[PDB]
Amino acid sequence: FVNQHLCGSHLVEALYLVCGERGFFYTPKA
Amino acid sequence: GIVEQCCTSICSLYQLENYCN
Repeated sequence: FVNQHLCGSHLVEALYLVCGERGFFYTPKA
Repeated sequence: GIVEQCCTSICSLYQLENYCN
């Protein structure tokens, strides 16, 4: 679930599930 | 950024929450 290499859509879904109603921001090129 | 911490290296709940609003 969370403790692994998370890339692309896989990383985005993890953020979605963890952050919930708080929402989140995804920035590839930081 | 998040890609370096969670994609190229192993992710963690601690780090993921740094990106929640």
